[PDB]
Amino acid sequence: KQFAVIGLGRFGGSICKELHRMGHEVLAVDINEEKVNAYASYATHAVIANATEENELLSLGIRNFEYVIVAIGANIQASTLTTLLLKELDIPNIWVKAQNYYHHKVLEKIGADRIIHPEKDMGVKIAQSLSDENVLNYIDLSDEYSIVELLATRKLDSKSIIDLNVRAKYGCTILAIKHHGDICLSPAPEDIIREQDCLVIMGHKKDIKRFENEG
Amino acid sequence: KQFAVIGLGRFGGSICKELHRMGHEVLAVDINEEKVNAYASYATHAVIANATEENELLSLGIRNFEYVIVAIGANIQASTLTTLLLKELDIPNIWVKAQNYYHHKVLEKIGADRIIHPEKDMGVKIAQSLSDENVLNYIDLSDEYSIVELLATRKLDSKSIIDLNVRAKYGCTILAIKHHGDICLSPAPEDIIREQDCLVIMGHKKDIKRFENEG
Amino acid sequence: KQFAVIGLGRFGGSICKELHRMGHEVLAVDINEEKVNAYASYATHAVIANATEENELLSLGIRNFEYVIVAIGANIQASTLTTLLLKELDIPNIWVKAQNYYHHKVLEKIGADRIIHPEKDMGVKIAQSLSDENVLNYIDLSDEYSIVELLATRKLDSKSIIDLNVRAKYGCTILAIKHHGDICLSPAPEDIIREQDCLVIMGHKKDIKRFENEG
Amino acid sequence: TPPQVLAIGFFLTIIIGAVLLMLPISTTKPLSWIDALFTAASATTVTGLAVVDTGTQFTVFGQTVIMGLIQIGGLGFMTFAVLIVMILGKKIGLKERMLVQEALNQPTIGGVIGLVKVLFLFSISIELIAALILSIRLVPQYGWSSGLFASLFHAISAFNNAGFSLWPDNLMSYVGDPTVNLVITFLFITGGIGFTVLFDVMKNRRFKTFSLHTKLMLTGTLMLNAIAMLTVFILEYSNPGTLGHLHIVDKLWASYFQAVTPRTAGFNSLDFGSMREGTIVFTLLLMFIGAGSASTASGIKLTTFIVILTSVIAYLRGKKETVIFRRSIKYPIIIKALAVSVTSLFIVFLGIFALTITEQAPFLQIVFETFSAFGTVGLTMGLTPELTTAGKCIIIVIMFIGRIGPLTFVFSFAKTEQSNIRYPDGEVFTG
Amino acid sequence: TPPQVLAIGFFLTIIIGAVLLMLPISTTKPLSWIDALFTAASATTVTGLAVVDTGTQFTVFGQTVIMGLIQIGGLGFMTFAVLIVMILGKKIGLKERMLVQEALNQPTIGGVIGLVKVLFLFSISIELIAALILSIRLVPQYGWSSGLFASLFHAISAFNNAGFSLWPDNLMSYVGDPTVNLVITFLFITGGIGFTVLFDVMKNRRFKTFSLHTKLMLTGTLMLNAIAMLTVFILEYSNPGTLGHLHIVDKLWASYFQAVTPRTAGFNSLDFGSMREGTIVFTLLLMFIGAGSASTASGIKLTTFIVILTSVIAYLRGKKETVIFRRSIKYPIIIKALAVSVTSLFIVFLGIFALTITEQAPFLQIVFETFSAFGTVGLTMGLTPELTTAGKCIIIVIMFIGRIGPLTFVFSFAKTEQSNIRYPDGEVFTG
Ligand SMILES: Nc1ncnc2c1ncn2[C@@H]1O[C@H](COP(=O)(O)OP(=O)(O)OP(=O)(O)O)[C@@H](O)[C@H]1O
Ligand SMILES: Nc1ncnc2c1ncn2[C@@H]1O[C@H](COP(=O)(O)OP(=O)(O)OP(=O)(O)O)[C@@H](O)[C@H]1O
Ligand SMILES: Nc1ncnc2c1ncn2[C@@H]1O[C@H](COP(=O)(O)OP(=O)(O)OP(=O)(O)O)[C@@H](O)[C@H]1O
Ligand SMILES: [K+]
Ligand SMILES: [K+]
Ligand code: NA
Ligand code: NA
Repeated sequence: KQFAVIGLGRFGGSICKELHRMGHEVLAVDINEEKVNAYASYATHAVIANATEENELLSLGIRNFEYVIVAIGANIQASTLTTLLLKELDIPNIWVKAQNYYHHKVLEKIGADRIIHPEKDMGVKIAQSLSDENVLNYIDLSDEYSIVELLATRKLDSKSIIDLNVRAKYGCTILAIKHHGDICLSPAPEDIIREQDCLVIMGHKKDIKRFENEG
Repeated sequence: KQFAVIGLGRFGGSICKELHRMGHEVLAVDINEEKVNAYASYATHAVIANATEENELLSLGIRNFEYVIVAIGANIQASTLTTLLLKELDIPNIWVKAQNYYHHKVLEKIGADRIIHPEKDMGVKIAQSLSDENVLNYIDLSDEYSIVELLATRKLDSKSIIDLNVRAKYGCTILAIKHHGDICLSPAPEDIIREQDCLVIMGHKKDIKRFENEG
Repeated sequence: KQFAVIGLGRFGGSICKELHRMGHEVLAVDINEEKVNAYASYATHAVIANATEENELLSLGIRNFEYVIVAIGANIQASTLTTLLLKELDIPNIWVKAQNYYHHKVLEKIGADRIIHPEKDMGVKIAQSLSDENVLNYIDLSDEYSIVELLATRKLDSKSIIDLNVRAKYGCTILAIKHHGDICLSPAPEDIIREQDCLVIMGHKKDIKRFENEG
Repeated sequence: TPPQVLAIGFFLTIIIGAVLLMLPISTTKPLSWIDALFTAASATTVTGLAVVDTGTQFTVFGQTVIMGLIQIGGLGFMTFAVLIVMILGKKIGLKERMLVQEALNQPTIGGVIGLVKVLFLFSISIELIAALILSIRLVPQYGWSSGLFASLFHAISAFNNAGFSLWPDNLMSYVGDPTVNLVITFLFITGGIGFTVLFDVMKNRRFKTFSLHTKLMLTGTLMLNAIAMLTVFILEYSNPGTLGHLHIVDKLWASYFQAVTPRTAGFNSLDFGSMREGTIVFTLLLMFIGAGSASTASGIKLTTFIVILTSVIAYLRGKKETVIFRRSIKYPIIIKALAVSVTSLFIVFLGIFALTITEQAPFLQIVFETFSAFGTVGLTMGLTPELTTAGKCIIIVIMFIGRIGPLTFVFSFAKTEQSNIRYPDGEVFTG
Repeated sequence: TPPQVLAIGFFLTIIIGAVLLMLPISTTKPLSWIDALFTAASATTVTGLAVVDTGTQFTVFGQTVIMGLIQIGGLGFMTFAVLIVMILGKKIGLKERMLVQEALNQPTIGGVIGLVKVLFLFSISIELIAALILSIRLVPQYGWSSGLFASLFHAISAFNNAGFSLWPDNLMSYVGDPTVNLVITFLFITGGIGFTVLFDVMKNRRFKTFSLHTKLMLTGTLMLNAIAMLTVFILEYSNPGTLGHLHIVDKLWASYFQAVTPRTAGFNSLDFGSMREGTIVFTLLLMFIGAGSASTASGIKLTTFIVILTSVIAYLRGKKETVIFRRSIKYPIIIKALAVSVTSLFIVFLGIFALTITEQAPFLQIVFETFSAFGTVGLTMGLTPELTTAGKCIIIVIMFIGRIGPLTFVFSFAKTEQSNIRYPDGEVFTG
């Protein structure tokens, strides 16, 4: 797999550094000279180029990349023109970072395979942690079911798993308990719940909220 | 014929590409480096130069060109100083793209052989198509007579030329009828008028409008 | 005589071109690259330098010039700092172009040998020609006496010098009469005054105005 | 493509000239196919290297073909191409004007057609006058039939920086003659100073009005000939083979002649094979440098040598820019001079490397022959008649690239691809 | 002044070494003042040119002084200066750190004191190991008293790129020996690759993490030795004097050894005086290029040659910048490489010009001696014993400038005056 990342910002530069860490061939393209010099050591190849130009895009050998990530999310004109060129060049996978709702609609029309909202998705996840401080990290399996990594309270100290009627009353299944950097995978009844550490739970979205308030 | 086009914009770059397509020697002059690099392949010779400078203008051999087109229509100072230099250099034909009414008056004073308003002429032609959707393209022979390429309506379907009394009542002559990419030059009575395709007509400006409303 | 002109503007560039025409060694100094390239052929030596810097000023050999003209009249900080350096370097003659009344007072304090107001002096001379269209060019010998090059009117046609009682009544002396590109130096009585051509007169400032109104 | 027209057109004149010299009419003796090709190439490249003697091998018609190749090659292929089009009445287009810009090494197409009119009219005028001046000397010695032709041949040969001579001794019988020395040295000095330099002196009669290039050529040539005249006179004063059995007046003429002839005429008054090794070393640097960008000379030009030398001295003195005659020199001028000098040394190195493999000759003669062939000088130490069939083919390639220039030869087969992309800076220690 | 300290300090080691070699204790035979000065200069400049045989003229104490001058000269004057200050306990100041930056040709003073600790510890470690490996061969042939000293002398000589040998035949008796060939070639290849290159390989074990300079030296040396090995083997295969009366295994060893020894060790296994002229021409280039900016070699460096060559090819291909290994090269890097190459050729040209006036020798031997002396290689064709008193003084100047570098020698006596003024652009035709 050969990856090309166009636009070395906070979001684009993180993809370059992570893919280079995993041992992947990454082409880092940016119009800024200082950005390319900073990410020259964090990419297989770093080029100072304008992606809105077809002649400069063909000089990179961009047709040899299966995945191209257009991480420009503040210039709609630069973002939409780039993916119009890549779609014309028959790139199998174009992932674009969008800015707002209207930018999302343009990229969907001109054939962007996946459209990403990094700050919008994180802001929704952060606002869930602000509203309820008991949660630490959650993953939405669907619109009604989710896996929530809860934080243990003071009332849950010295409590066994069989004491908590999550399976019967709340209809939720405890998945894993982490104690002081040691994680217990699929605990069996019964285990004593320690102080304020991680507690992974799975259930309906409304059912987990009932467990937090009651227990 | 040797042509020089000064200013590679939307209007100037179109003259360079069209004259180069027809097989003409075109000199493309622009002050922008990126514009010259883009039109280097679409011109016989492309130079990065400032046309307001006499020394740079004489380095191009501009005295060897019969036609010079000054396609700068947003910088009045650059446009008027260029044609003042070319008039001083005794260029036989200087065609200048103007911006407004006052720019047109300056270029007429300093000796511009032909003054062009590309957006103003197109806006008048477009507004004729907006006002009456039956017309497609027209050419003004004079202030009272024009050739209008009409669009066939539903009431004109299955109608013969002799049925339409354009020659007698409206005083208009049908010139050519185009059917599905096939154009009939000077049709003879009588031909069946098909569905919504081109229909070229010639007559007085007020007489064609009567034909559209009545038929 | 070696002259240095600092600041190649409309006023400074005219001194460089005129002194170079007369056959003088002129050093043209300007902070603008384009100004120096334009006046490289009109000066013996043209240097791109900042005159407010003592190190750059000493690199020019500015101590070898008897006359230095600081023709900067829109930047008071650049103008006053330059002449402070030249006064410290013991330049015998520093001529500075001023901007307003307050700039004139600063340069007088820091030791400018001659202070020049080019636009202010021309505006006063132009306004004299606007107020009275009979005058063409005048030179103020003093605050009450001047030499005025008048323009002949229609009433002065076919008139002899002895007919005009300028010597007796007006107390003014006719100096020279120019007829169609031919100038008569110190005409003798009597000469016929032709149509609207030059007529040099000398007298009191109030006495010439009486001659214009009466004759 | 403008460099491709120059390479194709200049190579075709070698083939056309080789056929004409190989005809039985043009020669008195049978001539080899390689020797006919070498003589034709040595004429259109205007070098002067002769395997066979020009006077004996060729007839009067054969020497007339030599004069045609010298005149065509000396002024350039595209110089006469414009004249033919102008005579026929066809107007010069923009495409035809770009060829003249490339042939004359001009930066702009501004007033380049009018330069060809000036340089062609000046060439025929000064060769006709110099033939008349040489006629007062060559006619009482060789009659009217041969005296007039010898003056006409040598005026064209000297002005175009050829070095061809009809006599078996290349100007070795006129060491002390001021008539032959002054006229011939006036020809290749003015003919090699540059067509742009000559046009500037004609229109401007004051030195302060000259351009930077004109002031460099006038001052650079005067200083370079002064150093060369002192070097040859001092080194060869006690030499018994050359400059030893001569009067003090004759020593000054031969020292002056040998100071100016390596750039790039290739005439001689003393035998280069009997000179000391010290003078030959100085002559190789001398004939590695030519004269004039648009002239009849070759090699790296005098302005290329001055630009590189001043750029280094400015760096060694800590200066941030190259300044000659109180004028800054931009980066594109420096890199073009860098490309000319490096490519020329690479081709000369390959020529010396290829000749040592093939030819069994002393090393000093091999180096002297390669610098003379590449600079199109034509001075020999006694190697050109001794070259093998493979050795002559190497010199023909060297003379061809030397006359057309290393840059225009490479641009013929090097396609240019434009890329606006850039790369991050890398640090490499080049101490 | 940092270039002035290097020039003064490096010259004082010649004077100190000349006195020590001139003492009756250090020599078995009377020695001339010029020969003592030449031997001392050939050791601190680490060239290896010997008028007199090292084994016979000098005693064991005299050869110990040679090892001291080779070690001091090979690693640099300021390398041991920092060690003395560190041992005494005095801290290294900013002024003392700027001298190390100039001596090591570094662009920044970031981590330059720690580099000296690495390169000195690596030098003594690898010379001690290589002496032990050479001890298994030199001891059964020369006993314990001389076998241990011969291995210690040659390990220091080979690592520092000296070429000094105790035996009358400089490694000509070990043509087919894999023990002497592999160990010695491993020393000057690694000792000449660069101290910065070695430090990068030690701390980074993956090629993609190397810097641009390290990747240039590793790939450039491998490609240059491959071309040189093919050139020597093909050209000298049929030569009766060298590489003719040898087995196929022995031909591969001698071709490999002579491919790597001109940069810049100067050892040999075949006689260079009996080689063909074609191989000598290719070695002249070969030993005009050194290896490593901060190493024990001299001449123009391998990175200087690559930077200039790539800059020209980029110009010929129409590219607007010099790109090697997908990294752009800035203008200051190009102009520094331009100044090194032009100044080096000017000094070599003056050396050849001065030697031809003084020495009565074949021209090929004079050119070979000057390139060998300037690059501090030490290969001879049979001229160094035949040099006159004036000829030896020219070589000492050439060896001195070659080791210290042309740039640092000029910066000693060229005062730098800073001027911020600029000049209008001038157009000069450099075609
Ligand atoms: N046409 C272009 N071609 C290539 N790179 C570009 C182009 N236009 C902008 N960039 C670069 O893309 C990068 C990211 O774009 P930008 O900063 O506008 O978006 P952003 O949404 O604010 O970024 P982020 O949130 O990832 O920091 C910048 O480094 C910018 O220089
Ligand atoms: N002095 C000049 N000399 C040459 N070219 C110039 C000069 N000034 C402007 N140009 C170029 O002329 C071109 C057209 O001018 P400009 O964009 O100002 O006019 P416009 O009326 O907006 O153009 P258009 O409608 O054709 O797009 C531009 O590419 C601009 O860079
Ligand atoms: N510090 C400086 N050193 C040298 N030249 C300078 C400096 N500052 C300004 N100049 C140059 O001086 C010239 C004249 O100055 P400026 O244009 O500010 O004055 P001005 O009164 O408007 O000029 P003018 O009426 O003569 O046109 C300009 O070309 C400007 O670039
Ligand atoms: K010649
Ligand atoms: K050595
Ligand atoms: Na952001
Ligand atoms: Na003003």
